[PDB]
Amino acid sequence: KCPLMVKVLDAVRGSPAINVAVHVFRKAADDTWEPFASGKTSESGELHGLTTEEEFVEGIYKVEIDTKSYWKALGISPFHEHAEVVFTANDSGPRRYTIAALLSPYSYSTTAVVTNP
Amino acid sequence: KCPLMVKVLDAVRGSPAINVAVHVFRKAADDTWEPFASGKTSESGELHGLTTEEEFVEGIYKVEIDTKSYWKALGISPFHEHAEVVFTANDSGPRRYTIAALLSPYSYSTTAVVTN
Amino acid sequence: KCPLMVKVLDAVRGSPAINVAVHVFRKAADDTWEPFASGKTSESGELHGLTTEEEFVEGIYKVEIDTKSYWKALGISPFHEHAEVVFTANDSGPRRYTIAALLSPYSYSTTAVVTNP
Amino acid sequence: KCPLMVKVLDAVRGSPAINVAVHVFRKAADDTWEPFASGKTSESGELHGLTTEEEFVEGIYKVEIDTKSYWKALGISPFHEHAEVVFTANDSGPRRYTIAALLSPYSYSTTAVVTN
Ligand SMILES: COc1cc(/C=C/C(=O)/C=C(O)/C=C/c2ccc(O)c(OC)c2)ccc1O
Ligand SMILES: COc1cc(/C=C/C(=O)O)ccc1O
Ligand SMILES: COc1cc(/C=C\C(=O)O)ccc1O
Ligand SMILES: COc1cc(/C=C\C(=O)O)ccc1O
Ligand code: NA
Ligand code: NA
Repeated sequence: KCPLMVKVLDAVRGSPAINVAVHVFRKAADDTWEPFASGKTSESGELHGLTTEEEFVEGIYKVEIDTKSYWKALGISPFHEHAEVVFTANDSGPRRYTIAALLSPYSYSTTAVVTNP
Repeated sequence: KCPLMVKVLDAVRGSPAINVAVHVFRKAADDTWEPFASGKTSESGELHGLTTEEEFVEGIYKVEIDTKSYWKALGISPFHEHAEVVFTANDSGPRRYTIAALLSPYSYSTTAVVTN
Repeated sequence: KCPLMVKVLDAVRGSPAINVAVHVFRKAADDTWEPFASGKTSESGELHGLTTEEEFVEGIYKVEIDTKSYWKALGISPFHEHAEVVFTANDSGPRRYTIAALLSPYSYSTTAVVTNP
Repeated sequence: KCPLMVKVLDAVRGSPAINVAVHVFRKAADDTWEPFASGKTSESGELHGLTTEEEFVEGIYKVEIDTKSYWKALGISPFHEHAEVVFTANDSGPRRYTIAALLSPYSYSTTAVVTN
């Protein structure tokens, strides 16, 4: 909940994007993506509880949002396979990260809100 | 064609937004919006030929894009009455402005590309 | 708080946009913009308490965010005079509206989240 | 130049994002990313000539834009390592794709324009 949150919105319906799968990976020493955490957005479009302050160490993380399944379920054939962000976390000490994504069938926009606990 | 261009994209269909009405206004000394230029986007989502260098002086301009009519034509319920973009232009003299807009039914994004 | 909320984020700093002025207008019978409510975003980038369920009737509303003052205070000369959205509210009965804006010096993006109470 | 174009804009400076590195990969049968094409954006923020119709077959493609290096060159601390854009292309045969990206230090937006 605390250190990594994901929020997903639907720009076609003006709503949270509900029950969207989110997969988080962390780059290992051998430069491969290791599975780190995953979950589904709630009825508010939010995903909390992915990790903890102890587990969320320095690293390069990928957050991969399964936008394709979301659109397909609504009868839309979308462009992207997913929406993903890749970022270095906690380089200058622990921070809280909110990754927000705004979804359309042929477009997405993502931002990060980073705060110091 | 040169000093002020508008380009509109459709984020739902992954295409230019074609036949979108665009009106441009300039702020008058009494803070009312005076009609300045208008047009409809082409098949490429672009609208050129709005003004000339001589006519486009420093001032506050409003570009109003009729997004509601566009979505209604597609049978999609939209949130906004329109998308407008208000900016100060040609202080520091003439400049070249492209106002781009990316449209979704319940969201839009606009950016300005100001080049040479 | 309930029926109309505004949230503003800074895409340059990855932060809420704090202490941003927001002015709300409602179109009168004579097609003029009448002042409806105003406020400032908090340290979380949020503005609650603008109106109430009784006051927020059907109408065409404008939300005008003073982005120019925000950027100027940070030493940036931005493009826009403001970021504004214009929308019809409560056409099909009362709804809750969240207007979110994401700000950059030469760009902004706005979305609406509309829910049924 | 024809089937796959990339265009990158800078939302902070209101300009094309120039000299941005772009790498394109195609997903291999073993789910690894195989190098496909690359280049740097021009003075107009555009990158043409990546592939040809014959080479650009249906598959899953990744366009990876090195946004971090771009912001570092400007002395601005960025959030993302890069901006990547993953999509399935030429099922239903060849198509024309423009991948556009709008960059800020802590945000980006991408849209696809798929025309005739
Ligand atoms: C219109 O522009 C966009 C808006 C959004 C919405 C993002 C969103 O809801 C963000 C959030 O809900 C996160 C907000 C936030 C604000 C201040 C804080 O100090 C904080 O950490 C404690 C968190 C997402 C994508 C967009 O393109
Ligand atoms: C990808 O996000 C965006 C793209 C554009 C398109 C600009 C152009 O085609 O020149 C405009 C606004 C956006 O938010
Ligand atoms: C939605 O706005 C329009 C779009 C088009 C182009 C293609 C189409 O028919 O969708 C033509 C006229 C329109 O008014
Ligand atoms: C930030 O990336 C670049 C931008 C430019 C163009 C103009 C400038 O100097 O800012 C040139 C080389 C770069 O690597
Ligand atoms: Na460090
Ligand atoms: Na009604």
